[PDB]
Amino acid sequence: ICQSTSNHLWLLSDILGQGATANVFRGRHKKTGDLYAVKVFNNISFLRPVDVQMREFEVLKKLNHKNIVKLFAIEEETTTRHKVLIMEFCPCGSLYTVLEEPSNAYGLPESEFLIVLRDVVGGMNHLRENGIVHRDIKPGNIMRVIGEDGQSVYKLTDFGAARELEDDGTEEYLHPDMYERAVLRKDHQKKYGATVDLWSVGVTFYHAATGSLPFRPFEGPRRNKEVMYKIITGKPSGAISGVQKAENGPIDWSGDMPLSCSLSQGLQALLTPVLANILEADQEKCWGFDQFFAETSDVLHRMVIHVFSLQHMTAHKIYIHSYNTAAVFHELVYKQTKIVSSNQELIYEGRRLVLELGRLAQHFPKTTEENPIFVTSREQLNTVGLRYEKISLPKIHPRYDLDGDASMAKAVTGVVCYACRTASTLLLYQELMRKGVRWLVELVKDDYNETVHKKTEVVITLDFCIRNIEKTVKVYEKLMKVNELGEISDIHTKLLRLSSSQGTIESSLQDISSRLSPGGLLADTWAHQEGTHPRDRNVEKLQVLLNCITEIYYQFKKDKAERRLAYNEEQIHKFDKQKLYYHATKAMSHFSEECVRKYEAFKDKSEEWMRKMLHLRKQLLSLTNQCFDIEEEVSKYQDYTNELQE
Amino acid sequence: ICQSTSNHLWLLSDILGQGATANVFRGRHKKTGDLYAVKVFNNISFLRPVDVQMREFEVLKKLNHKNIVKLFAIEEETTTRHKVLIMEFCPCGSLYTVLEEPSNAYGLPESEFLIVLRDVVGGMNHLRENGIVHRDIKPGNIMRVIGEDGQSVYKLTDFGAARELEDDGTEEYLHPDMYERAVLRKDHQKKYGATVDLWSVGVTFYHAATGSLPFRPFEGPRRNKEVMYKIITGKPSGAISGVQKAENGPIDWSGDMPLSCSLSQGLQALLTPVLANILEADQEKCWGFDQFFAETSDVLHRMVIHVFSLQHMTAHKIYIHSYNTAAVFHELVYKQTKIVSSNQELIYEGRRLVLELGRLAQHFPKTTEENPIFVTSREQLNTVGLRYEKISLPKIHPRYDLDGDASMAKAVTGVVCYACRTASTLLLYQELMRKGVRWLVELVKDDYNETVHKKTEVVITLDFCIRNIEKTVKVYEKLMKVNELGEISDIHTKLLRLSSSQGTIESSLQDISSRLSPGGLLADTWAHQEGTHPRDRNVEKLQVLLNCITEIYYQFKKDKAERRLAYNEEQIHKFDKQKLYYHATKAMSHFSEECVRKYEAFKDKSEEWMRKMLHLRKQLLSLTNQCFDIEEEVSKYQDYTNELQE
Ligand SMILES: O=C(NCCCNc1nc(Nc2cccc(NC(=O)N3CCCC3)c2)ncc1I)c1cccs1
Ligand SMILES: O=C(NCCCNc1nc(Nc2cccc(NC(=O)N3CCCC3)c2)ncc1I)c1cccs1
Repeated sequence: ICQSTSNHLWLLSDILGQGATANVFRGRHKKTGDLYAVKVFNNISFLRPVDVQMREFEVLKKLNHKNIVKLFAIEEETTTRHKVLIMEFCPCGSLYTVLEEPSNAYGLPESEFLIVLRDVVGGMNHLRENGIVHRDIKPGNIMRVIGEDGQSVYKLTDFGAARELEDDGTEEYLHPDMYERAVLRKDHQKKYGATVDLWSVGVTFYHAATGSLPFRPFEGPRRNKEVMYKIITGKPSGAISGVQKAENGPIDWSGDMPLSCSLSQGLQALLTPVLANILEADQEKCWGFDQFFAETSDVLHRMVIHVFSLQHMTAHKIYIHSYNTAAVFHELVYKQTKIVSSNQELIYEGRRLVLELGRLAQHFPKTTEENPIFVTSREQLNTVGLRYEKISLPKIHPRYDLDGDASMAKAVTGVVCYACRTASTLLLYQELMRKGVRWLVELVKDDYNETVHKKTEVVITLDFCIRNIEKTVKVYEKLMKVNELGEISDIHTKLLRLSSSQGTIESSLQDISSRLSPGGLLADTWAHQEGTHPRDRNVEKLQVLLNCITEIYYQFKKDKAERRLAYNEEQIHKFDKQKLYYHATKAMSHFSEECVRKYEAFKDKSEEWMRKMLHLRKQLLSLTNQCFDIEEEVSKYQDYTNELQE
Repeated sequence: ICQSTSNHLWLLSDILGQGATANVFRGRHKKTGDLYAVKVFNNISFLRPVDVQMREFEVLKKLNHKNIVKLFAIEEETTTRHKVLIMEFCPCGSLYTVLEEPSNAYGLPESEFLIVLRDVVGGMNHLRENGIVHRDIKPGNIMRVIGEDGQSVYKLTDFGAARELEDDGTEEYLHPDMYERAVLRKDHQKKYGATVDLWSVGVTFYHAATGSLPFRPFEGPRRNKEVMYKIITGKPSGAISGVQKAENGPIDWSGDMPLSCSLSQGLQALLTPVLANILEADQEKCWGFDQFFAETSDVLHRMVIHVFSLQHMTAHKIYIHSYNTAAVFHELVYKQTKIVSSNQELIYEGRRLVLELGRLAQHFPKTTEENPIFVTSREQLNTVGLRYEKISLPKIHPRYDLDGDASMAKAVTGVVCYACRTASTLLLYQELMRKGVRWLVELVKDDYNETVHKKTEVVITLDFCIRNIEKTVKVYEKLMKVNELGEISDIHTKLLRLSSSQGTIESSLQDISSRLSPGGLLADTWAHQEGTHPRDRNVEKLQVLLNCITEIYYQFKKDKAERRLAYNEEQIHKFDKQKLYYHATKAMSHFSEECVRKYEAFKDKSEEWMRKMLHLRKQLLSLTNQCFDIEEEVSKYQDYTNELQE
């Protein structure tokens, strides 16, 4: 069973999109065999001239742009005559298809979210500048295409079909108040048009960022309308999300992102205010489109520099502009870590880092997330570590229900996947911790060696001075025998008084030099015993279990679609259900007993090591300052005044 | 290409109804081959439980009633699974299909309109009493079925599908003001629900009564919305229809029916007020449903008595209740004809008619429209005749356009058909006029004969009286010779004075008896020379021409559906177009020069005859009263006093 045109051909079985106004099928150009999406209008929309066809064709083909699905043609069906739209086929699906993946159950990965933001905002931009104001922007109509470079590109669709065929040929039979409802309708094209798009886009962005809707009531929005109404109409400015727990009561109120959202703190700091200003239900303080575009563009233009706070054990993505100086950079690092500029000490690839007070970000060293700018303070702070949400497995209902079981397996797969991500991140913090510690130790040893250089550099001076006055006085009171003998003796005595202090400094320096050996207390051997290693393979164990669970889930999706099963298929379904329970339970057990425990052990020992290290650092600095004071003092007696002679 | 269930089977080619939510096909029960209409839902409406199915099934099958299309089943499609509705097939089509006939271009025939009213109101009644309030009632969903007795029965459909799938899964993405539009929506279930139905029904009734919408703007309602809005929202109480002529400007205002509407004056008098109260746009004065039902039921329960005003030459349908007396009857006849009760003189089947002051309408004589109660006054009135609308042929545009030509032929066929109806009615008025005149003459002759009977009855009395006093006096003055001789002579003289008057009356009676012969002025020979006769066959000539025109019109409909033609087919189309011009022109020419002219001639001569007849009638009455006075006078001298004797 197939339909066709003069150029294209498609099967009815191969549906892609479904709407009570038109259908989307995947068909081919029969001259080339190329895949295209065809929009066959569900009849009705005819006995209408072909010049509206050509004008709308010209204005829709003018919409030839990235982030917008390309329109190829408007053709007639062979037998049924009704019009079809030849447009670009997006094989990967839409944004909704992506968000339905359990790996994205708690929001998209950060890079992908940046991609989504960029492409959607671009599409809106090109749409508004061409006269078209979108009304409904949702993940359902945000298509996805894999670019030549590998990374995805999102395209807006379903915008030209602004056909008003709803109402309730009832035009010449409706009460004047239905016309008044139509008046209440046409008051949206005033200013309630280019700003509602902002609302829907805000909701879409929250859904993509967190993996869940911003405003949730009982069990679902459509499943409980009357409360949803007040939830939406009630929220004040600054608010982001309002969630209703329990089976009734009020709500919970947040102007921040959910804990389960893994978007970096910086991007989140850039994303919260725009969402708050975009989800407002009045005039002025709802943000006009232009400023929203300037804002989003501002965010999307910034480059990212990865830094790692080694005192809090926390990773950071700083969103700096491509022209901003190092000052604002330090202010951002402070803003996320609460360590102020002059306290910030930086390390890159085993060596120190110093930023000129006006160095641009273009010329900054290139950092991945596994090779960042390690940062530390000079004072004593507390370790913070990863802040995730302790999500627990959903109760796997002992029953038999294909739909419910499919949904259940979806939820479980999502949770276990989140556990996998969290485990990986914990391992990352651990590894970066080890690397940064090794580097920091080997970087303190440098300051030690330099200090010793300075010290001996002054000790040869003391030596030559004392030796010199000894010589000169010896030859003086040998040649002239008598004399002043009691005058220079004080210079000698105070030089010795300096040499003693030098000895003390030598001793203490020896002490710290012993503590930076192996064996001693300030070695990095706790980092080899505590925590989890790559060779432990915990992440890939969780990955195996997650693979089993995922397979079972896909299977339950397939079973759900089949509506009901054969005898054996049913028994297999049950078996695999309990098997899924065991897999998930084992995975979570291994995540808690093996991945988190040792993580926190490593963490605590890292804090207790950080204290000692910082302490010894301060001691070293003190001794260095002492050496400098000695050098300052000895620089006097190099040239002194002798008595005037006749 | 066919779809099927376990019990039914249908073709996609065999469509009946089309809607962007579900489709109606004509299919069969494959066990019996019986025709049924199947409503295959246009997908979308699924992944929804089967208990809503069974409950809605139970509440929709509870709607088993006449004037409502029967619901037979709810079944699954074989392959596509989606639900279909097995319901009664109405082969004749809907009310819209009926109104699209050119014969009903200017409103339905009266009996059929009464049928429509009855059935629609009944359907609404059974619907409201069962919880369902219809929102959209239009000719499009008022199906038609031919009953066993031959006359049509109308059934309401499309009421259970109150599915709210319009809005613009955009629930969790809409701005709060769209929800506020939904609030502006759910304020219709308050009282704006059981009263909007009344509006739509009013519009439907006007459309069925007149053959055109009550509120028309430029070229069309949907073709000009912004004006239609003010046309509807502007009309005051009492108004019925507002039509906008020209290409702009204000409007025309009517609280009455169009001239082209052939609904009888009585039914119209019963129909205008209900429509006015049903097309109001506010609260109290919009009529609650109960009083509307009582009103419509009141109208539908009345019987019809056909009377024919012979002085105005106008037919009338009196809508009397089946229990009302003759008094209210006379008041209705007066109300339509402006002749008051005591002036009304009635004739049935060649004889007089007298109604007791409290005679019920059940026992009234049975009258068709070709055998009515002829009515007349005693005073002198003017003939009115048929009041139709002089509709002219639309300009047949010299061009080539299948759609426009089809529409044109439709209009032309409508006009010519109206001309046919009008011609037939004129012939009817003429024939009833002839019959009633013949009867009235032969009914005056009766009064003449009766008058003569009375007259001679008194003349034998005068004769015997005069003869008697002659005898008695003769024998008196023979036997006694002398005497009083001068006393009785005055009685004799006055008796003779009466006999003279008797002679005069005899003479005048002779005169009127000559005027009721053939030859004389008051014979019915003008009615044989003037006007048009059945043997003239003018109606069937118009019918032949109309047949040609109708054939051409159907052909143009078929050609329109084919979108474009072959060479020869095109040339034939043109030929037949001009042929249609000639047919229509000839028909209208024959209607004017032959049917209307002679009609008005007959009419005028009928007036001029009515004057003379009424005059002679008054003369006859006067002479009768004279005869009665004479009888009263002579009744004295039958017994008189003689002198007292010793
Ligand atoms: O525009 C619409 N729909 C947008 C998508 C349908 N059309 C297109 N589909 C594809 N490829 C594709 C591949 C795999 C899966 C899918 N389907 C989805 O991802 N879905 C289904 C709805 C929710 C998410 C699509 N390419 C281009 C287009 I254009 C409309 C639907 C109904 C009226 S308009
Ligand atoms: O209910 C609907 N439609 C009402 C009618 C369609 N359904 C039925 N049709 C028939 N027989 C029949 C025979 C000849 C012609 C027609 N068609 C018409 O007369 N039309 C087309 C629309 C305007 C007037 C129907 N019997 C029973 C039914 I149920 C709906 C349409 C779309 C969604 S619901």
